[PDB]
Amino acid sequence: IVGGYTCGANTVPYQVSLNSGYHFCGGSLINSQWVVSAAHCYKSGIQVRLGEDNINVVEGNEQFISASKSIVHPSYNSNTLNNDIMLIKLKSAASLNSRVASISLPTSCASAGTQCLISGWGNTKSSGTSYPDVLKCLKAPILSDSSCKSAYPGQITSNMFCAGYLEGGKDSCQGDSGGPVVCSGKLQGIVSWGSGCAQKNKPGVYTKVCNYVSWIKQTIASN
Ligand SMILES: NC(=[NH2+])c1ccsc1
Ligand SMILES: [Ca+2]
Repeated sequence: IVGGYTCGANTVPYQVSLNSGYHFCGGSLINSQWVVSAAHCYKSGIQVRLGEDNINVVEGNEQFISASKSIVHPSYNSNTLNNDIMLIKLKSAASLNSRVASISLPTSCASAGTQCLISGWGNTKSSGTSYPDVLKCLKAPILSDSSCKSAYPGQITSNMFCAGYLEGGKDSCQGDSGGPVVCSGKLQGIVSWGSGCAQKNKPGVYTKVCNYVSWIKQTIASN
């Protein structure tokens, strides 16, 4: 997260870290058995880390649970990042508490201008590299589809939306992928891609979760 702030320990209790020897992506807990992330975060051997604040220090509220299965969206296109969503099942159910909590799925899509909370452990610099140990947060509005498509001509599908600031300076970034965009208490986005980070006229691009609710519900009910 570039241009954000330190969230505070466990203030984003649905935020998970995906670990394969190291943190590599975020995700969102949607019930005690299932996490939503980005398809481009897929790999085998994922451990889900819940209740994290400092990802380099055991602080006492963590749960570390191996994935038993991953399901990449059937229409995921790795070239274009269309349908950049996957589901991860936990080998054992998480123990839900105030610091490890699920986030509700949308009952409809969110409007342009709605303010959202974006979070993760990704790079905090727009030029150069600095990774935080603690979770970072950014408040950012959903942008109009025209401003999104103008920024990324030929690259935006109806399964993507933009959020952030056209002036630059505030954005998600590498290492935040797969993590949440929460608006009005619902998981409306997944950190997906962008051009650099926090660059002018290049806002972040997010998977449009509201298009996937039926797929999510049916997939988790059958797996
Ligand atoms: N600029 C962004 N929002 C971004 C997200 C993942 S990699 C870059
Ligand atoms: Ca920790």
